[PDB]
Amino acid sequence: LKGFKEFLARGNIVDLAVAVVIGTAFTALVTKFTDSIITPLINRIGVNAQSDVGILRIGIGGGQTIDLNVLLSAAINFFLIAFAVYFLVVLPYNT
Amino acid sequence: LKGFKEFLARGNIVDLAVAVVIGTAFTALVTKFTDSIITPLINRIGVNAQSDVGILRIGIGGGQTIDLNVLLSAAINFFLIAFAVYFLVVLPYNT
Amino acid sequence: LKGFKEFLARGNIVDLAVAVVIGTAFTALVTKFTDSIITPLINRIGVNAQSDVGILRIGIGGGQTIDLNVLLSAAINFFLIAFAVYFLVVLPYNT
Amino acid sequence: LKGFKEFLARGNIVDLAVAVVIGTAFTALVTKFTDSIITPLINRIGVNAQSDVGILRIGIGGGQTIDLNVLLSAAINFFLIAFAVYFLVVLPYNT
Amino acid sequence: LKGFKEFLARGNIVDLAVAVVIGTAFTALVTKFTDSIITPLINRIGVNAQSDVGILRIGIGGGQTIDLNVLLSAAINFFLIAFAVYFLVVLPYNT
Repeated sequence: LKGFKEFLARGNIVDLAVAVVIGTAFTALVTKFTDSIITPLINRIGVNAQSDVGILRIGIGGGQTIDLNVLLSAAINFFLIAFAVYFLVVLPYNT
Repeated sequence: LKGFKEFLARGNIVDLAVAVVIGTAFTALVTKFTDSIITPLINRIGVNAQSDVGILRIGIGGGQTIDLNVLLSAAINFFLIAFAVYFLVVLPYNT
Repeated sequence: LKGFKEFLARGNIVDLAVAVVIGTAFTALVTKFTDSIITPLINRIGVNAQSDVGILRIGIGGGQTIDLNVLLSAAINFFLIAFAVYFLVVLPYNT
Repeated sequence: LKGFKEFLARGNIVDLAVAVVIGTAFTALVTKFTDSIITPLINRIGVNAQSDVGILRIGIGGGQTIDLNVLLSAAINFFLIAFAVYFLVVLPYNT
Repeated sequence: LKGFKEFLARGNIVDLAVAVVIGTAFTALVTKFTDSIITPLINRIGVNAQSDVGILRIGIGGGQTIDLNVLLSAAINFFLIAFAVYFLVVLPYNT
């Protein structure tokens, strides 16, 4: 048990490994928040995806989509991350 | 060996590259748990996702889901990462 | 709320853990900017991927694709991340 | 070329970015080893996840699987990243 | 306007968050080159999916797979992450 446990507490490895444990975790509470709740409110939009033809010589030549409104949800991803975390850092810490 | 091994041991490229190797590995364990186990208990819930009528100008007109309960399985994703790391990594360090 | 929200703010666990909240959340606005808008414009290219005849022991032995231009949309992926990170973040900081 | 190739050698960007270039790169060799070689021996466990009768008010009424295979595979996702980083990076460094 | 683009620039976040921007985007370009130029050549090899038998008592029991050269589709990006970075980022820096 010595090799793994006692090397843990040193230096910046505990400041960081658990910190990218916070970067991926919280931004999933809040991204999967965007894209499950809101991106369907952004999938009711639909006006996008003006038809496109790409004739692949391997035979995919019916049509394609140039679909824009998930870019609209890509800001719903970033902003509400940057809203769910912007509230919690400013209130107890930034002051 | 010289170009790689010698410039292996330096600086933060270990405390910081290996530390985003603890981030993914521990949060590819516990997140892959959250949806292996809990989300289909939350997907047993199901009563979510009242339909969302989005008529694409490309021609998909059946229907869409404003699909909630994987959001509920994202709080399950942020919370239960923050407890499995609160005991293995925090209880023998913070104490 | 005490042991949690006040161990919140000490050291590099705020600067680093949310900089990867900014690592994933910022690029997702601009990566998905390049994949909903551009990669479909790069699906109009379509030329690349002359077939590959490759069998498996399961048995898939019809045809493969040796497909390039998403390499040519992965490059559009790295570049505009660099442009969008250079404008809102670096242009007010490099000054 | 001066704004790019002289702001790079400053501070910790080289030690920190190339690091998360190491972080994701290395576990991309190890987590996929987990899930390509082993996770499908873990789907050879087979008997997991007795059907989960979940009533959706919206249209799915046949069954739900809650597969513990991929949790036990996530245990193969965190244990096996630990060995690959301990042998190539730590044995000549911890010594 | 102010509190955003002026608290933006302080400390290491314009390093760190843009440095993990470097960790997200660079590995993605080299890995999709690895996934699009190369997967074809690698799915021509067919080392993957050696037939296996895993009895789901929940009803997938026809034939299974144990993917071996998806391990071989992964080594190609980890090393090429370590090869594409060495020419663009390292050779004018290590000098």
